[PDB]
Amino acid sequence: MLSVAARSGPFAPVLSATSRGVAGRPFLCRESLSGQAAARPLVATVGLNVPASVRF
Amino acid sequence: KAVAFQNSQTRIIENLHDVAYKNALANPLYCPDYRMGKITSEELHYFVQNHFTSARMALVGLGVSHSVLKQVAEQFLNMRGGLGLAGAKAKYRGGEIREQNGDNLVHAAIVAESAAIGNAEANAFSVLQHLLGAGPHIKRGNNTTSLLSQSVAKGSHQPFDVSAFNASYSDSGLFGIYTISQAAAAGEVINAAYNQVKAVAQGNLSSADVQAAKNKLKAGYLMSVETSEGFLSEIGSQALAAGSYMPPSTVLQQIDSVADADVVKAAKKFVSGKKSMAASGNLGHTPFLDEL
Amino acid sequence: QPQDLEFTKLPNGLVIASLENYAPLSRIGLFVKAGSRYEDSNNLGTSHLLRLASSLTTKGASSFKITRGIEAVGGKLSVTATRENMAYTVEGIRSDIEILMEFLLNVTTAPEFRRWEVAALRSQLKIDKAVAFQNSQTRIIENLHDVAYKNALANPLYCPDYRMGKITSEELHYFVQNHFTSARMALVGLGVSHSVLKQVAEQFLNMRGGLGLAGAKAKYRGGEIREQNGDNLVHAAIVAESAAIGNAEANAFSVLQHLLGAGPHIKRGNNTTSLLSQSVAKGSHQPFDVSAFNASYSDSGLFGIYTISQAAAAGEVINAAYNQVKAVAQGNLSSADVQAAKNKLKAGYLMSVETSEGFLSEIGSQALAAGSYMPPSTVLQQIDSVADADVVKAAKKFVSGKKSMAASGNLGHTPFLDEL
Amino acid sequence: LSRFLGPRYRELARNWIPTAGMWGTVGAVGLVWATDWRLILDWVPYINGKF
Amino acid sequence: WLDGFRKWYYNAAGFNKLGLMRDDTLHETEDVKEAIRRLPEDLYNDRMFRIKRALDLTMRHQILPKDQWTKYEEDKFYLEPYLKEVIRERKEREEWAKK
Amino acid sequence: ATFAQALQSVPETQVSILDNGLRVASEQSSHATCTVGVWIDAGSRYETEKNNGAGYFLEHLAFKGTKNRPGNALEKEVESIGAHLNAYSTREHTAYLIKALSKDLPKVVELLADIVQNSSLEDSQIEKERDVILREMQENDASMQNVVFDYLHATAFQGTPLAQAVEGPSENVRRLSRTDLTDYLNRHYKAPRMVLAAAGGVEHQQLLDLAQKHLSSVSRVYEEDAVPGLTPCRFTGSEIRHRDDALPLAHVAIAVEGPGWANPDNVTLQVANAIIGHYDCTYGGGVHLSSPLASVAVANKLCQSFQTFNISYSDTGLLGAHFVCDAMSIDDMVFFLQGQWMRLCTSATESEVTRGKNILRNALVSHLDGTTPVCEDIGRSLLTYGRRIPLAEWESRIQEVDAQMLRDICSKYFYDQCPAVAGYGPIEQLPDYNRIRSGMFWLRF
Repeated sequence: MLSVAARSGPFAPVLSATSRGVAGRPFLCRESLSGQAAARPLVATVGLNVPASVRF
Repeated sequence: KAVAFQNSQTRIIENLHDVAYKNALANPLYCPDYRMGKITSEELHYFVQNHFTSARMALVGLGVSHSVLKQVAEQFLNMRGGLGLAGAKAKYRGGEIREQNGDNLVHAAIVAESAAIGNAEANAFSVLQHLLGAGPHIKRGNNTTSLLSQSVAKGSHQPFDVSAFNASYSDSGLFGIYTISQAAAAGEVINAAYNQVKAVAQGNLSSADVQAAKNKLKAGYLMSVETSEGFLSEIGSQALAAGSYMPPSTVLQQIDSVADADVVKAAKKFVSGKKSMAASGNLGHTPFLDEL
Repeated sequence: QPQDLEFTKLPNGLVIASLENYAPLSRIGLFVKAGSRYEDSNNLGTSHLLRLASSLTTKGASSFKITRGIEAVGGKLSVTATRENMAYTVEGIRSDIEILMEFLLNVTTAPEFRRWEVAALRSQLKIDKAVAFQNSQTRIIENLHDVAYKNALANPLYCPDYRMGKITSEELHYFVQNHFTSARMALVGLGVSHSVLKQVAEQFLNMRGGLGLAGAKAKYRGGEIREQNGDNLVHAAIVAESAAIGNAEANAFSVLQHLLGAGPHIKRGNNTTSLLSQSVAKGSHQPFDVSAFNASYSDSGLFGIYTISQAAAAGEVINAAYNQVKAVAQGNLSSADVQAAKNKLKAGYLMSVETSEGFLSEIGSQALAAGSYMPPSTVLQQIDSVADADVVKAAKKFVSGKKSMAASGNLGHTPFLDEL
Repeated sequence: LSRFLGPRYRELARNWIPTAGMWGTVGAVGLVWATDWRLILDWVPYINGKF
Repeated sequence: WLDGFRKWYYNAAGFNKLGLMRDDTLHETEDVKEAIRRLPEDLYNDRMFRIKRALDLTMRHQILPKDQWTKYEEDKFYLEPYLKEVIRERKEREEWAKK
Repeated sequence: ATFAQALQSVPETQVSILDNGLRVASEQSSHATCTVGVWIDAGSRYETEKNNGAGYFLEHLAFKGTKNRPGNALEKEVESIGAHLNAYSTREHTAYLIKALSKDLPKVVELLADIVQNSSLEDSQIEKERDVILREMQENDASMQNVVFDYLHATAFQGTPLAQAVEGPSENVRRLSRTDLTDYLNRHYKAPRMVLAAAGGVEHQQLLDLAQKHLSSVSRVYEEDAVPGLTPCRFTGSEIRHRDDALPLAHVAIAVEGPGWANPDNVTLQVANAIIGHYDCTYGGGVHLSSPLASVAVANKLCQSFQTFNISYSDTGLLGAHFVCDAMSIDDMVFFLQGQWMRLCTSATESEVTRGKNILRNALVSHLDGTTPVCEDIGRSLLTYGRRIPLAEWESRIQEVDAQMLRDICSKYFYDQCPAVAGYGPIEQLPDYNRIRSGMFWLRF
């Protein structure tokens, strides 16, 4: 009853993790945070000779 | 992917679109972690041979005349005629993916289903998006008379970044609230922002602020217009959505025709719709759909 | 004769049980109520690094002396961790059980937790997470608990990748100070005499005699996760709320689990009395595995259906299994099949009893949670006392409660929770 | 030295006594065969006569 | 008198003039390099800064002025609770190898 | 009490022979479970190139069809009693196991009597189980240590009956009909090559009355007086190396022929094998682990896992080490494994052999703790050793083993011998077989 293997039979190795120990920019400002949200959805740009830009 | 995911916000938007749709819009825009090493040339040729069609696509040009564009369209473009699969209507799902990242700033977003591009409610939802505020207008400013950054800063002394979020597609749009905050007071900024939208859903709004929202949306559309890359994107988006060009003066007329009760109806549809939430950070005080 | 287990309580606060079997194997196990639900969101993965820190240095012995002493005696020192409980367990020869007892009580009582040892151990944390996520069951069991619970039991059994590199020895020391204490500790012993174990427990367990930092109450969350894996075998499980262990609804829920097929009773068989397997195999022909699993913790429990299918027929598998539990909830049941479920639960509890590490885990969890040892015949009387109407009521409670679903695989035909 | 003196190293040295002593006789017999010592090769009866 | 003789020995050793305390001038054996792995990060960082500044000063063949010399009373024995632990762990390892 | 008095107080196994010669053994203890199983001496040995998958097919097939209780009535009866079954098939043993409550004992032994004698073999079940066996054998290529052990048994005993797998090849599965399977059942499932193991919860007079009622008169006399005969199989020291360089982890096993079951030195070759020990990368012992091959492997990051095995058959055994390693340290693992093997073989110490004797005593009592593996030991010991050796006699065989004794019989079974080498994965940095042989025998001694 009150156990781990008595509740579920084959599920005791997957709800009981045994372990044999031996062998057997952070935006810190409110005024600087203005612009990090999502106005417009996910737009991905991958160029040939221009870098990646995300339009939000 | 590992360079583009250094932005924290695109992971939240990708998890948001993974949550808030059942199929045929819930596929991630960037590739998943397991398909790198699994995408084949037969798969790319099947995707191109089905979904790159001359009856499907458009070709727009800026600075180039019509004659050589029509000659190139007759020459190398008018071959494909089979439209392929047309999608599967993008049914709404709703739920939560709430991962943890270890950053001090939680990034959460609460979003409901809104109308599509070409409907009579997407303009009202965009007026509501610029009414709640979505742009850093005065840079390193308070973003004062936006309603979300008003009603969060009435209660919270924490650093935050709250905005609206409109993601309009051709099947069903997505309107929501974006909060970036410190993790000790995520419930205050999220509940204050959602109580601001619950306040504007009861009609507690001023028509001068609706006029400022309309002028902000007209300014944002002309920001999309004024660069030729943006003009090329706007002409291509109007060409694929409609097939005939709509002038920006008529866009200003359609934005100006948004009534004051239509954005109250849009906030009522946002409140009464099924919610969806994407959040990441330390999640000790981040509230849930039961608490919202 | 094997005398009955004494299950006594120290005035310090610890629950100590010991019997002499005159056994070849002397096993001593200390059971702490310091699992993943007891660690918090700020210190996450602390239970995993504390589980891997069983071979580290301690106040009384170095880690080289610990490993060479356990290997020179010949015993084994292994810890089994659930989300609720952790269980340090040292088995060995009956002559040197004093040396095993002082090493285990040094490790469980006063670890040093020096920073270079845990800085070496975080690579072992990554290797243990990769080995435990090679198995596909444990990954969606962890994300199933993440979606099924709100704050307490939703903390994962394994350390996530955001905390790997940030587990500090001060947070390890704060968690082992606030959650390894005497009033939640149960120390059980097979083959060890009770007076000897009383002397060893009183000579090394006067330290940390409080009740401990209280774990948060787990609340149900709901919703789905559904995520893509990259194999044809899709694992999808739908659970809902069941009662805590020690309740008559949970005694009904375990016999409803053994009615609906807790596992393969027959090696390479078809499991032809499990109603889930019959009502899925009447509509599906592809290879599959449909089971039901129960997991009852101290506050709240989960009961649900775990289906492993191919990616094409998984919607028919999950909907046929859910319609079978709908048939159990309306009451299409046979009393001989309920009696066969009762005999399956009694026999499976005897399989849990019949191994000495399983018997040590059984009375460690009983003396840890309940604090009293029921006889196994009294457990058989409770399972025989559970009747058919409690199975009907628990099936109605599972089909009417809010559900949570964890899925993994090619997800093109996996049904949603609203579609069920 | 101090870590090399012990009971286990004395037992390992006792285990390595006969093969290292036999390697020492290998080196001694090979040195005798290489240098052709007149005192030692005049005692072996196969090389007893004049060589 | 013994503290005065130890301070005169500290002045005659020369590394108080050069900018090092007692535990920077150790021979990097396997025990000392194990203690090098076992320091905390700030003590490791200003120890390797003091070794780099000492290498700069003996490249320039000059020393600091007397106001910023490391005094004998300003010396801290930071490596000694790590080096004594490493030495006693190596001692119990060689006693287990002798056993 | 003490260890010798406690293992004396471990109860004995009464072994008794029926009227047809079948052997019955039981170990009555306090628990209420009951683990009755039939062990048959059939396996991959006593099979030719024809009917090669017959033992694995009959192990798969003895639950699906029955003469008296047809269809899935075995499964319906065994889940009416709520029991659990098991069927493991090895090179020299196949078995059928039921763990149950002790009040279901005539149902358990009646179900075993209908399994091992009155099994029906329907051809629709033959075709369905042939498809399931082909799908499982396709799934068994992921079981890489089983692939390497099967490659080692193929390359160690070439030209003998021990070369073949227990499952049989895919060109031999597809031609297995019903009459070859019932010829295998009439030949190799004979009654005095069968034991009835019970473990605890039973009474031996009850088991002998039930074996008189049910498992008596199975089959004793052969068809044309054609007895099967065990042969001494040739050990050929060889090298097989399946090179798969896109595969991530290399599994390489090296094994020498050991003495086997009936020779009395399995305890001293096992105490050398347990001094060498085992490692997996989830073990949290670290550098301070006692086995020096595992200590060197985690010190310089050689391999993910290594397992040292003493697999024994009648007069012929494979004893060796199988390691899961990377592509860049197989030469290091082979050199340090042969260095640890012949450092053990030249300079064995009393502390090392008392560590090994203690770990063997704990490993044998931890193996014979549970009811199902102690029935595995009862069946394997009754088929191989003749009698069943109690653990007091195992302790008396362990306590006579010293480092000098280990050194010379290691010089018998280790020194300058040609091993069998198997490998699946990136086997480029395995040394060639002359470098394996030059790394065996030592430059000093």
